[PDB]
Order: sequence, then C-alpha cells, then structure tokens
Amino acid sequence: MKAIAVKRGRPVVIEKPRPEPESGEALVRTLRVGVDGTDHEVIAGGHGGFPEGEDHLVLGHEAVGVVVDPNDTELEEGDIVVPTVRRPPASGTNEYFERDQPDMAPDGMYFERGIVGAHGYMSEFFTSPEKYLVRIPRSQAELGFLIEPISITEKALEHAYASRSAFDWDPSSAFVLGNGSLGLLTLAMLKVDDKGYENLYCLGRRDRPDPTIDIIEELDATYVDSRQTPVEDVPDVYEQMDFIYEATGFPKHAIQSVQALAPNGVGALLGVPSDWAFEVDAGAFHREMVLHNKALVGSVNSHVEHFEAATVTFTKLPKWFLEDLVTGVHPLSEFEAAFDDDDTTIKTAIEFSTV
Amino acid sequence: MKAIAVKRGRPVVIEKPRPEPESGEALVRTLRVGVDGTDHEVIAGGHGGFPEGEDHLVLGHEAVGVVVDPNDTELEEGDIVVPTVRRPPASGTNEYFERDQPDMAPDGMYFERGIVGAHGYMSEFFTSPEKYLVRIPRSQAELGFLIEPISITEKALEHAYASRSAFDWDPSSAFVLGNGSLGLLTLAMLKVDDKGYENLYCLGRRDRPDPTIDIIEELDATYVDSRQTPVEDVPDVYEQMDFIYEATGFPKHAIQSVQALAPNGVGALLGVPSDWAFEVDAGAFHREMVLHNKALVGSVNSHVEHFEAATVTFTKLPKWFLEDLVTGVHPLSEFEAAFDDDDTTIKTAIEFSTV
Ligand SMILES: NC(=O)c1ccc[n+]([C@@H]2O[C@H](COP(=O)([O-])OP(=O)(O)OC[C@H]3O[C@@H](n4cnc5c(N)ncnc54)[C@H](OP(=O)(O)O)[C@@H]3O)[C@@H](O)[C@H]2O)c1
Ligand SMILES: NC(=O)c1ccc[n+]([C@@H]2O[C@H](COP(=O)([O-])OP(=O)(O)OC[C@H]3O[C@@H](n4cnc5c(N)ncnc54)[C@H](OP(=O)(O)O)[C@@H]3O)[C@@H](O)[C@H]2O)c1
Repeated sequence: MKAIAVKRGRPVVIEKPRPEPESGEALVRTLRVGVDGTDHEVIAGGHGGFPEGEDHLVLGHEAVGVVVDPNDTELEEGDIVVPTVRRPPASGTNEYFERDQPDMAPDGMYFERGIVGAHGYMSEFFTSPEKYLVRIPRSQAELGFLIEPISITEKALEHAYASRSAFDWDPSSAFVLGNGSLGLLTLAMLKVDDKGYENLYCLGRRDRPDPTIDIIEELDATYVDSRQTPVEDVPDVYEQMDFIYEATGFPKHAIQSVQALAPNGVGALLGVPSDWAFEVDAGAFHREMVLHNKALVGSVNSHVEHFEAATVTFTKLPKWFLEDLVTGVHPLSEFEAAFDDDDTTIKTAIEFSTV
Repeated sequence: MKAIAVKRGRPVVIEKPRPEPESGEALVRTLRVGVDGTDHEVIAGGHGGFPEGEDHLVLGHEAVGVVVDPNDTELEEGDIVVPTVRRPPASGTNEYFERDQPDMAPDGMYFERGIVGAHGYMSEFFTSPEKYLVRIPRSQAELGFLIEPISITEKALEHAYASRSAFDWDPSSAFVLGNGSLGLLTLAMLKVDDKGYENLYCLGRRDRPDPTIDIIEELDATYVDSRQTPVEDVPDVYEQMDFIYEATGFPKHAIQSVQALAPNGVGALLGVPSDWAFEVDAGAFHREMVLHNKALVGSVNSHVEHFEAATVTFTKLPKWFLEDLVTGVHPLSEFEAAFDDDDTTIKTAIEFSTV
C-alpha cells in the first residue's frame, strides 16, 4: 500500500505492506485525512517524534475511513469510523489508558499517531483497536476528518465550563484568539453552543480582503485585528469577555487574556508555544485572577466521548461554513497540493478512496 | 458604645451610638474579633476603603457574637452567630446579591465591612440582616472568629476541585505557599480533606527556631524554605504537586506554581499583590498549562454555604493546632497588643465580651 510520509532528513510517497489486524482490532480503508499544523511542523524539522527504529513517519492524525475487516470486533463491514489519536506507549498500558482517560496522560506516557512515536493515518489502510474507533453517521463521511478537531474543542469546553460550575455562571460574550482552522471551527461551535453567547469576537492579524475575515463576519462575529487592538486593550474598545479560547500559540495571549476576561470568566488555552521570556506585569495578572474569581484552564487532545459529542455539533454547523472552511480536498495523485499553505488556504485534506 | 477604628490621618478607641436593628436585622453583642493582614493594611495607609462621608473606619471582618435582640427575624436571643463580610453597595442591591452570590460580585458592586466602604465589627454591638448571620455551635464561640478565614478556604477548594471535575482526579500531594494564618489554617484543613492527601508541604522563609515551622512539622508536613528552594525547583527536590494553594501575595509564585504542579493539577490563588512586572518565561508557562491539562483558579471572599461547611471542618481540626495557632486573645482594655506583629505572633483576636 501507499502512504505519505517524511523520511529522516518534504512529504513523499512511500510503499509498505498492508497491515493485518491483531485480535481486538479492525482493518480500516482510509477515505480522507486532514492536513494540520503539526503535519507542517514535521515536514519542517520536527523529526523527533519518529517511531523508534524507524527511518520515516507516516503523517496525519485527522482521519475518517470505512471498516473493511471487522475481524473479531463488534464493528460491521462498511461502518464509517474516525480513529482517536493516542495509543499506549512502547512500555505498555498505564493508568490513563486503563481508566479510559488517555487524553489526560502526561508527556512520555503515550504516543500520538502521526505526531509522536507512532505512524499516522495517511496510508491506504490502517488498523486500530475497536475501543479507539468511533462510528459516525455515514453522511458525515465526506468531512469526517473534521470530527477530530471538533473533538479538541468539545473537551476544552467541557473542562472550562466545569471550572465555572460551583456558581451560577451565565456568559454573554466569547472571544476566540486565532483565525486558523481550530479557531474558526471553534467560533462556529460557540455560535451554536447551549450557553447562548450573544456577542462573538475573533482575533487575527490579516489585511482585507481575506477569506478568514469573511468567515468571521458571515458568522456574525466581530473581527479584531491584533495589530490595531492588543488583547489587553479589547475591553476598552469592545467589552470584557466572559469566555476566551486561545488558539494562537502566542504566549503573550495566555497572559493578556486575564486582563480581557470579564469578572468570573474563564480562559481555555489550547496553543502550544516554545520557550520565550519577556517582561510581564505578574502582579496585575495575579491580582485580577484573584479579586475577580477568574480561571485559566489548559486542554490537549480528546477522547471518545468528545468525538461522539462532535458528531452532534457537526450537524448544527452552517453548511455554507463547512464549504468555506475546507479550501481543498486533493486526490492522492495530487497530494503535494494539500501541503501548500498561504493566507487563502484554510483547511485541506487528502482523499485516498471514496464511498 | 466603644469601637476600635482608624481615623483619617494607628488604631484608637472611639465612642459611638449603639446601632438599632432595622426590619430584617438583628442586634448582636460582639464577643471576639480576629485581627488580620487587611486590618494592618488599613492601620498602614490603606485609608481609601473609608465609608463615604465618614472620617473613620471601624476595623475587623472576622467576628463572632451573640444575638441580643432578634427583632423581627427568625433568630433567637442567645444564638451564637458569625457575620458574612459583603454587603450591597450604596447604590443598592444587584444581581450578585439578588441571586445570593455576593462573593462573586466584581469590584465596585459591594462593600466589605471592616475593609471597604463600610464599618467593621470591632465595636461592642453591631447589626446585620438575618440572611448574613450564620448560626454556629455554641461551643465554637471562643474561636468563632476563625470561621470566616476557614470560609475563605472552603470556597477556594470548592472552585479548584470543580475545575478538575470533568475527569477522574485523585491527588496525593498538596503544597501550601505561605506560613501566615490563612496558609497554616489551610494546611490543617488539607490534612483532614476528603481527597486524602498523603504528602503535605508548606512554603515559608523563616529561620529556626520559629513557631510557624513547628506547627508545620507537627502537622506532619514538610517545611520548604523558599530561600533554599524556589517554587519552580520543588519538583526536583521533593515532587510535583497535585494541588497548590497560594497564600503569599507574591506574584512570582502565581507564575511559578505552574512548573511545580503535577500533570492535571490545579493551583488556587488567594494572594492579593500590587502591580509588579518582571521577566517571565511565558512560553514555558503557556505550554505546561496546555500539554499537561493544568488549571489556575482565583478565589476571593466566601458566602453562607462556606461558613456552614467551615463549622464541620472546625470540629475535625486538631485541638493542639487551634491552641498553637491563636497566639493571643486580648481584652478590649489591652486591645493595642492585638496589633503588634512579629515572627512569633500568628493569630490574635480582641475580646469585647464573654458568654
Ligand atoms: N492542545 C491541543 O490539543 C491542540 C490541538 C490542535 C492545535 N493546537 C494548537 O492550537 C494553535 C492553533 O492551531 P491551528 O490548527 O488553528 O493553527 P494555525 O493554523 O497556526 O493557526 C493559528 C492562527 O493564529 C494566528 N495568529 C498567531 N499569532 C497571532 C497574533 N499575534 N495575532 C493574531 N493572530 C495570530 C495565525 O495568523 P497568521 O496566519 O496571520 O500568522 C493563524 O491564523 C497552535 O498553537 C496549535 O499548536 C492545540
Ligand atoms: N482572596 C481572599 O479572599 C483572601 C482572604 C484573606 C487573605 N488573602 C491574602 O492571602 C495572603 C496571605 O494572608 P495571611 O492572612 O495568611 O497573610 P500574611 O499573614 O501576610 O502571611 C503571608 C505569609 O507568606 C509569607 N511569604 C511572603 N512572601 C514569601 C516568600 N517569597 N517566600 C516564603 N514565604 C513568603 C510571609 O512570610 P514572612 O512573614 O516571613 O514575610 C507570611 O508568613 C495575603 O496576600 C492576603 O492579602 C486573600
């Protein structure tokens, strides 16, 4: 079978044996795999996450496929499934996997397929334990690779909202930092969230005309240009935000969100920045956190329950939105195009097979 | 009646009319009032919190008293009560008070008796609406002024634990930053907490011999000298902490706690520092928060439910502890002694009357 990978030393096509499902696993024929920032990181230089003893890493962690061999599992041929990303590390299972919370496992206690220590999903076929395969409605198969990123936000919201559960919290405004695939998906999710947000805002740093600015305004949200208005200045210009969702990977934002939050608000952090120091007014951060009962919660990955919730959220998203968000689905024959990234490309995917 | 106050321009005795209870209020005869850091701040220069049109501020927010006139409330003569601290601002009630969550009210939407905008409890008598008077067991009357500070921690724990409620969290280690009255009370509370902590730690910066170090070690906790081991170095020397409770008011601690927290841990911030900037590695803060699913939650004040929970916690605290924590209860005749603060004085109170 063909797979798209990065060899130790740009993405290329590689040939490898079709895997065979061990007991408890099913054989899945890949349909479409989304391309994400992490995939670009790898194609960049992030060759650390390579599997032990391997000279290549098959890419892709956002996938959807069809079950071709149920083997001894309770799945059925033809079921449309989306795989979870985390798997037990080389040293075997542990408490996080035992108790079914691998998304809470710390560094070194897991592998993430297509990201660290284990091959991804950009291959014609792949296998996975039945417990990590989530059945989704057949009609979501075409954009099924979007279930995983929607999963990410379902988890982040669950933890952020749980932090405000000891009192009567009724938010009205939400602010998403970042106009990438995750931030835009999240803005649309907040538009339909049961918390009933009235005013939505999204931070970016693009000049018009720009398709991300267009999606933001079509969702009826307010586009905030960080070059004109820093996060901490937002309350002066617009309003204090009950809920902030950080998806930029810019450290200043994690600190400054505290000044933009309304009293009793919570900020969910999803960005993954590298070390970077700078002068911060920590007394202001510290005091606002305390005197205004605020919270900052970090979240990474997600698990089965979030993928299931994602299928419901998916049906509520505007159809025009899903069309404008996915800028290109490319056949394997033209896979390289899926990795060209410019301001006008938002979410791309590679199509391996159909039906 | 006599009251202890600070006049615009050290604490002194002042004479004022005994108040009369309006409808819905009871008249309380003060028994004992604890002295706290805020009281010292006022005696320092914090004369901003003075009541409008008043040239003095009666001190004290940690009090216990006996009901002498139930007026038209459902309280009974002789009931032992502890008052809550927050009251509606001059501009009348608002949603926070309407819904019974004044502890969540933002700046400017409340007064705190003895702290900002309203007179405290260091007077022979005081009144208060029945809804803000919490009945406590008669036998807790002698150290009843401790219910309010215990209240503070009951609320902070409730919010911090609520932030970890979306997954199976089972902490084993807890770290209290600060060896003041609030930190020491909190360390004893964690010793008996239902979460079953196995290893307790407390941060201070005192040289032996010191009575705060003695309380820490008698509770079977480990004393950590911040001059020898900074918060961020703690995991190297001892272990990562599942739960951190910050009660130092030192901004570096709020930032550094993130590096000391174990994966999936939460830090509760209670300190109130002034503005102070400095170089921080925000990328390290940001990334650890996200990749290890951590949370930081701020908390201030507390309300009725927490004062009620405090009465149960009080009975579980070691008797030797309560004896060592309260370094002096001084009769009104010698009130000034209650404000002398040195390393060997931990918690003091002023006794206005008995029984
Ligand atoms: N914790 C998790 O589970 C998880 C999962 C997926 C992704 N993430 C992280 O989430 C972040 C967002 O990922 P994505 O897939 O949406 O990433 P992305 O495609 O890189 O998008 C980030 C977006 O934020 C914008 N941005 C960066 N700095 C900005 C600034 N100072 N002001 C305004 N906009 C700014 C970028 O704008 P320009 O294009 O104009 O530079 C870009 O559009 C990344 O850090 C990623 O690592 C975390
Ligand atoms: N949010 C709320 O509702 C609330 C309620 C009450 C109090 N607070 C705040 O909570 C904090 C603690 O108050 P308290 O009544 O316990 O205050 P406190 O009596 O001032 O005690 C703070 C303690 O922390 C220690 N400390 C300060 N910096 C330190 C450092 N770098 N390393 C080690 N120890 C350090 C001090 O040690 P030394 O004596 O050796 O300097 C002191 O013993 C204050 O900031 C107060 O404003 C908040």
